[PDB]
Amino acid sequence: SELDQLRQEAEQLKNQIRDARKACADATLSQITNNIDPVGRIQMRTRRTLRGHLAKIYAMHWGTDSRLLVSASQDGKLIIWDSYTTNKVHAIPLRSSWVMTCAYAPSGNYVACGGLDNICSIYNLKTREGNVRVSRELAGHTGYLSCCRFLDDNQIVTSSGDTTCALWDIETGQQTTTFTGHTGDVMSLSLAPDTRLFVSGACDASAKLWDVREGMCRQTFTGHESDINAICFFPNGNAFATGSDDATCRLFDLRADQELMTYSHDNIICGITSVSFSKSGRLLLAGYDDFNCNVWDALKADRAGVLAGHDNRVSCLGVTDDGMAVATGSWDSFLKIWN
Amino acid sequence: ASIAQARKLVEQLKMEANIDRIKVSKAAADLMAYCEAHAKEDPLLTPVPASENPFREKKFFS
Amino acid sequence: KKILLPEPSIRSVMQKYLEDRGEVTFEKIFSQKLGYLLFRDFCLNHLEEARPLVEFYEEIKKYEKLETEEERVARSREIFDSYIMKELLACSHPFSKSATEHVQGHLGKKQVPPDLFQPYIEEICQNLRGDVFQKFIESDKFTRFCQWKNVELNIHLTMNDFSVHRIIGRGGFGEVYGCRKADTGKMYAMKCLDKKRIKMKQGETLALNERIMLSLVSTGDCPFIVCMSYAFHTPDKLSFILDLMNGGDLHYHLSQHGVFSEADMRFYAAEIILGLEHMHNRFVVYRDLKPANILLDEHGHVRISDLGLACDFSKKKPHASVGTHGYMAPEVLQKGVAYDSSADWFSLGCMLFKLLRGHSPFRQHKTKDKHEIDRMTLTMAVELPDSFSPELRSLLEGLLQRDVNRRLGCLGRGAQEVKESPFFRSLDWQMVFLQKYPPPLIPPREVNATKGIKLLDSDQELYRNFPLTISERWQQEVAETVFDTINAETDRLEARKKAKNKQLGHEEDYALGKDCIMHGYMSKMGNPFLTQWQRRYFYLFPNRLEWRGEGEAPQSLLTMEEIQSVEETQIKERKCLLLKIRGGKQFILQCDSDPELVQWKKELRDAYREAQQLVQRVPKMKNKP
Ligand SMILES: CC1=C(C(=O)Nc2ccc3n[nH]cc3c2)[C@H](c2ccc(F)cc2)NC(=O)N1
Repeated sequence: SELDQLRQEAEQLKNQIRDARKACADATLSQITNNIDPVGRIQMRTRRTLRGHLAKIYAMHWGTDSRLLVSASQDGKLIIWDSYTTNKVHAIPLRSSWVMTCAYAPSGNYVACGGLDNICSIYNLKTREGNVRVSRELAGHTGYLSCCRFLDDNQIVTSSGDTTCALWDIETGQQTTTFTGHTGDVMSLSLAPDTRLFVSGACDASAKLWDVREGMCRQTFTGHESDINAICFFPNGNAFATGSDDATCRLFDLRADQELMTYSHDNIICGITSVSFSKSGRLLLAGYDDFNCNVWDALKADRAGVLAGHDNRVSCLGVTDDGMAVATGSWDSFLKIWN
Repeated sequence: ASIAQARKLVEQLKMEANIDRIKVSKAAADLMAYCEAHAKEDPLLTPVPASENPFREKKFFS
Repeated sequence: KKILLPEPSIRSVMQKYLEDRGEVTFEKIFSQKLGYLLFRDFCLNHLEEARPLVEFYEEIKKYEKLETEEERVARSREIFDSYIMKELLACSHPFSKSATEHVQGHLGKKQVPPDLFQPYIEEICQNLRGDVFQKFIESDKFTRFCQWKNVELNIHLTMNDFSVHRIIGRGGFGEVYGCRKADTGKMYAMKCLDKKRIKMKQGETLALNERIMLSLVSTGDCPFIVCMSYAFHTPDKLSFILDLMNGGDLHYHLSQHGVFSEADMRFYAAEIILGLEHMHNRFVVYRDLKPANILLDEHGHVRISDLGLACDFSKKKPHASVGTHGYMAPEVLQKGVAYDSSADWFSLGCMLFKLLRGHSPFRQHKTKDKHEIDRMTLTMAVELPDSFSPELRSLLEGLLQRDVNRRLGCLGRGAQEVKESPFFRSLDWQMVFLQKYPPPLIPPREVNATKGIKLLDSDQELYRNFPLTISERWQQEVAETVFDTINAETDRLEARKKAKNKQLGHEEDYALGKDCIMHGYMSKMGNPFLTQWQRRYFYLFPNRLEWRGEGEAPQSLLTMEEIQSVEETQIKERKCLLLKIRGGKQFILQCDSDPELVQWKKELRDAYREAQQLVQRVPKMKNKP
């Protein structure tokens, strides 16, 4: 029967892929990097403490200008902060309280948030008379919005608990392309620096590479024993790191089509909420549910430093484009800045 | 359940299976090389003076 | 002292509150005096589509009250011409084909009931229902309705609400007082029963029943029965607020006037009949019918009073033997013998005799024998004195008939039968009802007409359903007294605060354009030991509860995740809410009124429950290990 046969031969293709992968595992990254000098201890301290949100912070993002950064909280608002002075450029009350994610556009002219409303709302920061309207409400997902990132002011990519991601046209409102394949709630994405590719991570504990323009999935990365909550590209766009409920982070290379490195200790049991890379790719920053952010050596997998002033979960983080700083965001209602 | 949807799985697995992969050693070396090449322009990695740091003792901005 | 209305902000909570009870409908609102008055102030004054539809309604109402035909024929020409024929010529009549024709037929035939316009009533109402209703709800007339409703629903009377005067009756288990309700200045009677002096006689049932009975009857405004507007108690007494009758009882007047002529008795009979009609329409036989239980107002008009021994035959008929001896019908006295209204006809019969002749008919030689006054009632036609007219006789004949087969009132159409008695040929019962007949007796101006015992837990439980307010009476009280003058002051006060905010700048309410479920004023508690209760404006969202004081944004909140339980609790005897929080912490809130408390509870419980089932499903939001 044909229904049997197509399952049979998907099983056989799966093996073809595992084998093809092992044929390239001629060495590991640890072997390769055994030589270079360690990073020493990375010692950052809280520079700024950003105070304002009245409940948990669930997400944050920095502007390309390395200074303003937007955040979303269970207090049903976004705040756009100037990190330099701690001042609030804007304070946006949202129409739905159940917000989970946010973004700052490349230009810094728009921001975007969503949540259980199942909509990506785009907020024009810079209006006809210095106000802040909702400019658009992108509706079409049939489940909660989990992440979103602008490619530029006219397009954007989203990820959803309906297990798909999507490409939208902002002027028209349209769901241009959709990206199916994941069998569970998609939880995060990251755009490659060249914006022709993004990866998603999901509650199926697979993670996937997609071509924007073609609408297809090129590659699928398994290995985690549990939900992948977070994901970020290595700055050269040839690899990415994931963070998961299994208390590990992992580094996957694209061209070798497989994992290269796991990041972990027996001393760390909680799940990872978030991840970023220092400007060089050399450090891997991760936020944990035990309240701390761990700073890992990306190349040697050792554990270099810890950022630890937070009385609840670190739920999100990011590093500036200029590399000067790291923002951490917490369930304890504050963002801190680290440098 | 669906025949359409199994046909579709397999065609996807074919895309995934017919890519050009490279040696992991080459892959990892290419990465190590990235990190050295930019190690000097990464503030978290190297210690910069206050006068190049927006956040330390600094008062004055736009 | 006076009635203060809750702020307009109260609308958020009452509207959900009424909505939960289906009470936000044209039907339910239109048929309440204050709802009515607010709807009409809206339509007539602030909405041009709606004005006519209501003037038309109103004119018809004045037309149902027109007394004659000659009054009628006239007005129903103007009403046609004005509110219809004008429209017809301009194509614009928003009514049926049938309706319109159904009126014009009764005109060209000059045969004009008081209902002509009834096909129109229905349709004015269809025309007002739905769409027009909708704008009224959006208007601040419905906000005003919510303010009066809030006061209604928060009534908790005590002696103190009353300015209490001379005693105007003593009897049974207490006393009656003239009194004035401070709020509105309304004069009332206050019948006060001593709970103890009750237990002593295991009389509790009777005390309760009066209350139950009063409530079946006190709707409709009957002019010929003493009716109730509130009931409340204290730990020692029960109180009924009642129609004021400071004119004394017949039993007493009789003893001072001496016997009445047929003419003078006809007057009382007629009012009394009509009272009985009312009660009998609601399946209540009065049973203790007699001069002492008929009362005079200041002008000499009369009301049936004291419904203790009265009872309901709606579902099941009494057969028991209660009344005053010398006025009980046969079927009553006989145990094992069921009955309905009938006894009251007999008792009427008995009573009227008494007003003519100074004694009960079955009480000759001033006897007391209780068993033999009963004998004379069974097989025995009563001999009616030589001085009684032919028509009086046929009446009493009808009313005293040993058998109910053949008694007047018990042959199919109640009341009506007795009204057709040619004893009353001379009278017009519409005019009786309007109290237009001069009464024969005008009370001159005043009338005068042990304890080892304890009170347990399980005594006061008998009284737990006793307090009560009658919406219809309260609205009526208010509508005739302070409503216009309060709406006025209130209007002015709100437009100060609002027009002053046009200066200050508290100018773009925080709930608008979000997902707020409810908002309003509550008082949270800071330090117990300082009677610190800080009053804040709270907004409830689907996943938190924000609040603030004057001037600021909200500085503080509580999330629905954090809330474990919500309970009612007692503090220095006002009811508060107790939210227990996850840190083993607490959070107390006092509401300003019953419905506000009732609602804040239903919504807090709903919201914390849903939000927790929600977050549970969202991987990023839930608590993991
Ligand atoms: C009908 C009757 C009494 C009575 O009910 N009097 C009333 C009752 C209601 C009244 N409203 N305004 C004056 C009133 C006077 C008076 C009475 C009854 C019960 C009481 F608790 C107090 C007074 N004594 C009596 O023999 N018969």
